[PDB]
Amino acid sequence: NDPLFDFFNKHMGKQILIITESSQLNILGQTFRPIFCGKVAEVEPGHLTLSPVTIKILNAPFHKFPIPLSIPFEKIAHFTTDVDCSMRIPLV
Amino acid sequence: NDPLFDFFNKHMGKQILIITESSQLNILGQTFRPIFCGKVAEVEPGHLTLSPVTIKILNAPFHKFPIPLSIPFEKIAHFTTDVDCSMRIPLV
Amino acid sequence: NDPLFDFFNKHMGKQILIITESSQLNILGQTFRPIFCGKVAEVEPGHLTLSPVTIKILNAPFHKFPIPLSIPFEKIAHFTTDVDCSMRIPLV
Amino acid sequence: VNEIHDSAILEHFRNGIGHKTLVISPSYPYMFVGIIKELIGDTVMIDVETTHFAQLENREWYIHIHNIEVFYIERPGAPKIPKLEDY
Amino acid sequence: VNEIHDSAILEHFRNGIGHKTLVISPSYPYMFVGIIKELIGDTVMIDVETTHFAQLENREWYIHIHNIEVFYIERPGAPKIPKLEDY
Amino acid sequence: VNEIHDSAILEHFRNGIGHKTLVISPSYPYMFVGIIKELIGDTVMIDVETTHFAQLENREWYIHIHNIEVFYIERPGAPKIPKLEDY
Amino acid sequence: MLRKFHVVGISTRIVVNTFGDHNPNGRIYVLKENESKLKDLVRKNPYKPIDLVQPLAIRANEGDIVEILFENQLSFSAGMHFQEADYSVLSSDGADAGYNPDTTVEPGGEILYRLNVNQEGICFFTDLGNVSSTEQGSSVQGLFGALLVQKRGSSWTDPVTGGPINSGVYADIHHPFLPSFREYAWFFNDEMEIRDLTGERPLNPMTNQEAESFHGVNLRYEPMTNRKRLMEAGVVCPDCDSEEVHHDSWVFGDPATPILRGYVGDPAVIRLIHGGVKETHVFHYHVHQWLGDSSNINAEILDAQSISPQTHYSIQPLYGLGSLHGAIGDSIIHCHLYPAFGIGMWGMNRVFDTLQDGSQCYPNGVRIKALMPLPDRPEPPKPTPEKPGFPNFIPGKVGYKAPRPPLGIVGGREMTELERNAAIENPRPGAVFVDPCLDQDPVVVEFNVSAIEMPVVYNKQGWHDPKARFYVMDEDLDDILSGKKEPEPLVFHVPAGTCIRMNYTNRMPHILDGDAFQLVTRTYENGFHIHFVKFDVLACDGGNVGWNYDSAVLPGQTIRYEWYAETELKAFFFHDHLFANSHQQHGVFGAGVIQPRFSKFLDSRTGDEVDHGTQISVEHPLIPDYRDQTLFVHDFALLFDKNGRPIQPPEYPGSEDDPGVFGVNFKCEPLKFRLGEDCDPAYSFSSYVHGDPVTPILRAYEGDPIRIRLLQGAHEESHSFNIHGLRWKEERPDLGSSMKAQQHIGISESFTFETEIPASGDYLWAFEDEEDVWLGTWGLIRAYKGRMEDLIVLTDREALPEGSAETPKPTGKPPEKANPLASLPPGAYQGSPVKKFEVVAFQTPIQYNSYGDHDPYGIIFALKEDVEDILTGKKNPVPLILRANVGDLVEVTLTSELKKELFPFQDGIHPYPPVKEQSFYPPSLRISLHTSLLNYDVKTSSGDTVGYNPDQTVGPGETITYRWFVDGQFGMCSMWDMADLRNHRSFGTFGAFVAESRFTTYLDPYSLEKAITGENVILRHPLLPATREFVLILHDGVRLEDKDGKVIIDPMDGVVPDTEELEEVDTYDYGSRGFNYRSERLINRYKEHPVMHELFSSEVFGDPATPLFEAYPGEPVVMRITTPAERRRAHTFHLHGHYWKFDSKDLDSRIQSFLGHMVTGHTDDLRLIGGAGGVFNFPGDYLYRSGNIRWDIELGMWGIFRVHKDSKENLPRLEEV
Repeated sequence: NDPLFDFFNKHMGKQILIITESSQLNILGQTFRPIFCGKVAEVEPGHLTLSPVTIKILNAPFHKFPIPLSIPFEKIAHFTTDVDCSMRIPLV
Repeated sequence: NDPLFDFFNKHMGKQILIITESSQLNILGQTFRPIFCGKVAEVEPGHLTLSPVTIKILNAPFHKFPIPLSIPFEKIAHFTTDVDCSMRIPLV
Repeated sequence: NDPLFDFFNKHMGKQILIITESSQLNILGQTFRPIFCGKVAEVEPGHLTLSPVTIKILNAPFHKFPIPLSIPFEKIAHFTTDVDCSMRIPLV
Repeated sequence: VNEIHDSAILEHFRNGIGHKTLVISPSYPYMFVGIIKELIGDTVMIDVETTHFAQLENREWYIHIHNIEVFYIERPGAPKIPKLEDY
Repeated sequence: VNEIHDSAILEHFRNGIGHKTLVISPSYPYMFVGIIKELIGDTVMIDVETTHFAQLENREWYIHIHNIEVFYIERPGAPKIPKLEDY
Repeated sequence: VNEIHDSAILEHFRNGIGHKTLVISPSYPYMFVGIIKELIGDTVMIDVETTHFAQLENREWYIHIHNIEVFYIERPGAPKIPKLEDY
Repeated sequence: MLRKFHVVGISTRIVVNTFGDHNPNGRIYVLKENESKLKDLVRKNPYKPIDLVQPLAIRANEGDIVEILFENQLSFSAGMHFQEADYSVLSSDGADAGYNPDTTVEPGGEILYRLNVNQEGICFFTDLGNVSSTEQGSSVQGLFGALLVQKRGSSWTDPVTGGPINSGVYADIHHPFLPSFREYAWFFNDEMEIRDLTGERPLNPMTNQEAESFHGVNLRYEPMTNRKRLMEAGVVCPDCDSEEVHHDSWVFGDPATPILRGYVGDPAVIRLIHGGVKETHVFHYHVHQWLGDSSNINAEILDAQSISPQTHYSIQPLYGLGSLHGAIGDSIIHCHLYPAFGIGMWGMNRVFDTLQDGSQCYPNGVRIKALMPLPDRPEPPKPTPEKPGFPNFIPGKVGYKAPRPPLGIVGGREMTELERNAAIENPRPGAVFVDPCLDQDPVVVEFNVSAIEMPVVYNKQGWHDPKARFYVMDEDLDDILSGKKEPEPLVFHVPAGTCIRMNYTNRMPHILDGDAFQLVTRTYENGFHIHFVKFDVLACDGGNVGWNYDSAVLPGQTIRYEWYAETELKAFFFHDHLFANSHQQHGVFGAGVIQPRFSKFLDSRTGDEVDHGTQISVEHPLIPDYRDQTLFVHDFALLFDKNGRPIQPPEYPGSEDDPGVFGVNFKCEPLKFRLGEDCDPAYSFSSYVHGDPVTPILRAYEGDPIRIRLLQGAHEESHSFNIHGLRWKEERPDLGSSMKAQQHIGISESFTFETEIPASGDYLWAFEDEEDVWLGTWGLIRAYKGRMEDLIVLTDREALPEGSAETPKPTGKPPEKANPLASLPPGAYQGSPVKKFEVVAFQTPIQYNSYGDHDPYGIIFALKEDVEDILTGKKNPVPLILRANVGDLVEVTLTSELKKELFPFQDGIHPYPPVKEQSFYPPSLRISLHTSLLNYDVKTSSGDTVGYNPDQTVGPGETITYRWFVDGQFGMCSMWDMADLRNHRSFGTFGAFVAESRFTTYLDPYSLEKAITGENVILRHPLLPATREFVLILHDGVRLEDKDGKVIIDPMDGVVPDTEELEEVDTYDYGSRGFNYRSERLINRYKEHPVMHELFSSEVFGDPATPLFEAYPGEPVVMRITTPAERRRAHTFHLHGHYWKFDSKDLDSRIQSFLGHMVTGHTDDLRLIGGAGGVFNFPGDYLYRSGNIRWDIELGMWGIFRVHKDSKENLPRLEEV
C-alpha cells in the first residue's frame, strides 16, 4: 500500500508542522497564511487529524483552536518533525 | 454516465450563480472577482453556455456582457439555483 | 510519440519566451512575476534546460542568472518562438 | 494514487450523511456550516444554516471536492461545534 | 471521467478549426483574440490578431488547455464578436 | 501521458541521489538548498543547508512533487551552486 | 555576525556654500577615527565647505546583532533613541520616562546599547534629552542620523576606488543571487540658524527685509540671491535678467548641492529621510516613475510624494536609469514648493554614456573624477576624439546662455559634424538622440495651442481679475476672444499607445504690469514642461538645466515636441517651468487624461464627438461606460472688488506672505452672502434660499458609474478632500485594500476615484478645512429620476421610465421635514437585528488637568441617562463612542437643549483664534448629526439640508430618528455636526463610531460586565482570540483659560525654556491641542522644578492627565485613531518599540511604525505585531506622541503605555475568560 500511511502511523503522537498550498484564507474578516501545528491524533487512508491544534497568526502566534481539524493528503506542501511550536519561529 | 450532464439538463432554462476558482481576472486594466449570474441555454459533455450573462463588478453590480460565455466543468467551485440575478447581494 | 518532445527537439538552439502559471514568486524578500527568456540547451521527456537564462525584473529587465534552469512540461502556460528578448518590451 | 485518495475521501463523506460539519475554502464565500444531505459524483450537497452573510442563508449549495482545504465532521462522544448563535 | 472531459474539450476545439475565438486567462498577458490554426497534444496554436499590448501583436502563440478560464467560438448564425479595431 | 511525465520526473530525481540541488516553490518558506537523501512515494527527502531564515537550518524537510516550480541538479563538468556565506 | 561601533558627539562650525554662509553652533555625530582629521580640516578652512561634514550613515545586514558604544562631549546630558528595532527599554530607551531607570549620559560618560534587527529597511535615530524648539535645541541644530539594513549576505564597496568603507552617503551593493545596484541617501532639514560673512541675518535685496530661514538638503543649499548679486556686478552675462539662467551651468558652474552619477541602465535605489521639525515637503523627480509600495506589485504608478517630519520611504525607479527608452543628459531633482524652490532646495542627477577613467575635463577645465563600472554588465565604449561623448560635443561657450537645440525651431540653426556623429542615423524634429516611440508605426495625433490674456469674472458680486492668463486651442480662439464662450482650464483626452505631436506658439506681451502684490516682471520668454511620459530630455524638457540646451520660445515663434504613451496612465500634469513664481498664480496650467484603449468620447448634451473638455461621457464596447469629471484647486487668487480696491494685500509689495483667497476653476462662493431672511446658518447650503451655486455641478442618472480626477495647481498650502454619502476603494488594481472616504492632497499630485450612485438625491463634496469652507470651495452632485431632454443615455444602460418632475425654484423659506421611518436604506433586508440609542446635547465647563486649565464654553454629546451625573459635577466629561456589529440596523433618537444667553460671542466675531475676513454671523440653536462610510438614504438620513432635499435638523422641543445600516467590516468611522461650523466644531461636538465583526461581545475590563461606552473594553469571540481595544481622538484649535480666569495664548506662552523673543507666526497656527479633552503642558512642570531631562519622569511629578492603558505581555492589542480637527497643519503619530502593517487586510504591504499627513477626517486601525511587549515580550513603559518637535510635543500631546510584570488584584488576566 501507500508507504506514507505507514510513515504517519509510525510517527503517531509527535508534534509536527504542516503547510498547505493555498495562498491565504479568510475567516470573518481575518486573513492569514495556512500554517498549522499540533499533535497527530488519528490517521486515515486519505487524511489525518490534529488535536489540539495551534494556528500561527501574525498578531496571535499562539492562538488555540477549540476543535480538531482534518487535512487531505493531496493538500500538503511541506512538513517537518521534532518542532515544539511553543518556541519562537519567524512568521514573516 | 456523467450525473452533472443529466442534472444540468433537468435544470435547463433557469437562473444560476456560479463562482470559479481563480483569485482575480484582468480585462484592459479592469480587475474583478470571478462571479457570474445568468441563464443556462446550452449543455455539452464538457461545458455549458450562458446567455444573457451578468458580471458582478464592485463599481458596477449590473454590468452585462454583449456575447455569450462558456465555462468548463472542471473549473467550477460553488453554485446554487433559483436565485434572481436582479436582486442585490453583498459584495464587500 | 509525444509531439511536444519532437517539437522541442526541432526548435533546438533557438530563442524562446516562457511564462509559467504561478501568481508570483519570492526570493529573499524580492518579488516578481515568472517570465523567462533564453536559449534552449537540452531536452528530456519531462523537462528542458535553458542556458543562459534571463529573468524579467522590474528594476533590471536584463539580469542574467548564474546557473541554468529546468522547467517541467506540466508547468507551462504560454510561450512563443523566434523573438529576441534583447528588445525592449512593456512590462506593466 | 489520486484515485485511491479521492475514493477514501468520498467514502468518508458518504459515511457521514445526516451529520453537522464545517468547511473552509479559499474561494468566496470562504465558509459553510450546515447539515450534509447527499452527494452527486464528486460534488456534495449541503443544506447551509450559517455562513458569511445573512442574505446567503437557508438554501442549498454544491461544493466540488477538489477545493476542500480543511473540514471536521461531528461524531458521537466527540467535542461539539460551538453553539454559534446570532446575538 | 476527467480524461473524458478533456477529450470532449479537445474535440470541441478541434471542430472549430479555422474560426475566430476569444480566450481569457488569469496569467499574463491575460487575453488573446485570433484565429485557430492547428492543435498539438493538449496545446492549441493561435494566430493572435489583437491582445493587451500592441508590441506583442502579429505573431504566433501557444496555450496549455488546463489554464483556460472562459472562451467563446464564433459559429455561423450566431452573434458576432464586436469589430475591435484601433482608431 | 501525465503518469508518464510523473514517472520521468521521479526517475530523474532518483538518479540524482547524493547531489546538491536547489528548489524554488511559490509557498513559504519559498526556497531550499541541500542534499537529496531518500524518496518516498511522490515526496522527496532533502537535508537543508541554506534557506530564507537561519533559524530553520540543520534539519530535514519533505516536499511534494506537484509544488516544484524550478529546480537544478549539479553534475561533474557543470557550474557549482554559489555558496551563500554569512560573513 | 556581531558588529561594533564607536560614536562621538561634537560641536563645530558648519559651512553650507562657497559664499561663506555658516552656522557657529552646529552639533553632529561622527566616528572616532575621523575626529582629528575633521577638526584639523575645519581649522585649516574657516569659510570653505568640507565633504566630511555630513549626516552619519551606517550599514548592517539583516538578522545581525549590533552593539554601539556612545561617548559624549557636549554641554548637556544626551542620548540616542532608535526606531523599528527590538530592544529592552530598561537599558536602551534613551530617556527617563515612567518608572524606568535613567538611560541618558552626562558629559564625559559612556554607555552601551544592544539591538536586534529582524526587518529590512531604514532605522532612524535621534536624541530626546533636549526638546526645546528654540536655538538651544538639539535636533534642530542637525543632530540626527540613520542606519540602513540590506538583504542577507550582501557586501558594499566604494564608488570611486572600490576599497572598503565604513560610513558615507554614496555606495554600491553586491549580492551573489541578486543584481548589483547603486545606493543614495537624501536628507531633508529646515529651520536652522544662519549667518553671513558679517555675522548678520540674510536680507532680501529686492525688499531689504529679512529672508526666510534655512531650507536645505544634506546641510547644503543654493540661494538665488547670491547669484543675482553676482549678476548685478556686471561680470556675468548682462542681458540675463532674473531667473532664466538660474540653473544654467554654462554661466556659474556646478553648485554645492548633491550630484548623483551613474551609467545607462544601472539599477538604482534612493533612500528618503525627513529630519525637519515644522513643514511638509513634496518630492519630485523628472523623467522617472516608481511603484507606490515596493512590497506589492499591484500598487499605482507615481512620480511625486508628500512627506512629514520624522518619516521615511524607499524609491526604486522603473527599468533603471534612463527609463524605458534609455535617455541621457541631466535630470533635476527638487521640491515643488515655489518659495522653497526659490530658496534653493534642489539637486541634480547626471547620466553618462562613456567610460570615465579620470583623465577627462569639463569645458571650464575642471577634471572629472573616475567611476568604477558594475561587474555584471557590459562596459561602455571608450571615448574617442570623434565621439567624445556627453557633454563634450555640445557647441556651447563659457559665460553665455546655452544655445538652441537643432531642428526644433522653424528656420533654426544647422547641425555640426559632432552632432551628426553623435545623433541617430535618421534624425527628425523632436527626436534627435533618442527615439521614444520605439521606431514603430502607431497612431499619430496633432494639436495646436497658444496662450492669451483676458480678464475673468469669479462670482455674482463682481470679484474679478483683469490680468489672467491660460491656454486655449487654436481653433476656438476667435469664439473665446469674442466673449461667446466661457473660459476654463485646458483638458484633452487620448487613448493609450499613441505617438503625440504638438506645435506650440506664444502670443504674450513681454512686460507684466506691477501692482500692490507683485513688482514689475519682464517675462520675455516661456517654456513647456510635462510629466509622466517618455520623451527626449535634451530637446523636449522646456527648461534650461545644467549643460543642456535652452528650449524656450520668443513671442511669435513656433516649436514642436514629441511624446509617447505606452500603457494606461492616470491624469498627468503640465505647466511652465521658467517663470512659475512670476505668473503661475494667474492660472497657467493644465492636465491631460489617458483613457483605456479603443475608447470613444461624446459630449454630455448632444452626443457629438469631441476631444477636449472637463465633463464628458466615455463609451467602450466591452468594459462598462461611465461619466468623467475633473476638478482643479488653486490659491493665491489676486482679486479686486467692483470698485478696484485690493483685497487682503500683504504688508509690503513683493512679500511671499499669502493674501489668502482660494478658488476652484476660477469660481468661488463665499458663505457670508447666503444668510437669508432668518439669518440662520443652518440653511446655508439649501437651494430653496439662495439657489444653486456657480461651482461645477455633475449630472448623472441613477446607477451610472462615475470617475473623478483630482489635481492641485495651487502654490504652497495643503488641503483635504471629503465627500458625503459615497465611498471608494484605495488601490484599484489590488482588491484587498481598505475602503476610504477622504484623501489628503499636496501640490502637483494626482488621484482617481471610482464609485456608483446608489439612489436619487443630492450629494455634497467640499474641502473640509475651516477657512476653505468659509471661503466657498464646495459643489454638488445631482442624480435625476426621470428622463430629461438635455441628458443623453448610455448605450449599455437601460432607459429610465419618464415622469413629470416639476423643478423647484428658490422661495427664501426653509423646506419641509422628512419622515425617515417610511423607507429602508439600500442593501438592508427585512428581519435584521435592531439597536437603539438616546442622544442629548448641552453645555458645561470642562476640566483639562490638575493645574487649573479649563474651558467654560464646552458643548458635548452625551447619552440621555448620563445627563444628571455630569450636571452635578461629580464626573469629568468624555467624548462619545458607539459600537455595533455587522448586519445590524441602528436607530438613533436625537434631542437638543441649547440656550442663547450662554454663548460668548453673540455677534459671531471671534478675536481668538482668528480667521481672515471676519463678518457678521450669529450662532444658531438647531443641530444635526453626520457620519461616513455607512449605507443610508441621502434624502432622509444625511444629516444636512443640501440642495432640494428636505430638512434634517431639529430645534428645541423636537425629535427626529435616523436609520443606518452596516454592510461591511470597515473599522472606525468619524462623526461630527455640520449645523454651524463657525460656532460648534471648535468647542468639542464630535464623536466616533466603530464597526466590529459578527457575533462579538463587549465587556468592562474591571467588573467584567456588559459595556456600551468607553475607550478601553474587551472583545470576546467564539472562533477568534480575545483582544483588547483602545480608542483615541485628536483635536486642536481650543480656547483655554488659567486658574485665575485670564485668557491664555498658545504657543507663545508655552515656549520652553522661558525666553521673551520669538518671531511672528501664521494665522492658522494659533490655538491649543490635546487628546480626549486632556492636555499636559510642560511649562508647569518646568516652572515647578527646572530640570530638562527629567520632565517625563512620573516619579517626580506623577502620572499625566492623558488616557492611560495597561496590558499583560503577549495579549493581542488593536488601536484605532480619528482626527475631526479644524486647523490645516498636518501631524504624525509614533509609538515606541512597536510596528504594524500599513494595510491590515493586504498581507503583502510594507511594515512601518508611523502615520503620515494626518488632517481632518483621517481614520485608521492598527494591529500590533506579536502582541504587547513586541516579539520578545519585554515589560516596561512606552511612550506615544507626535513627531513635530515644534509646537506639538511641548503643548502636551503624549501619553504612557504601561505593561505590568506582576499580577494585580485590580486587573484580571485574559486567562480567566
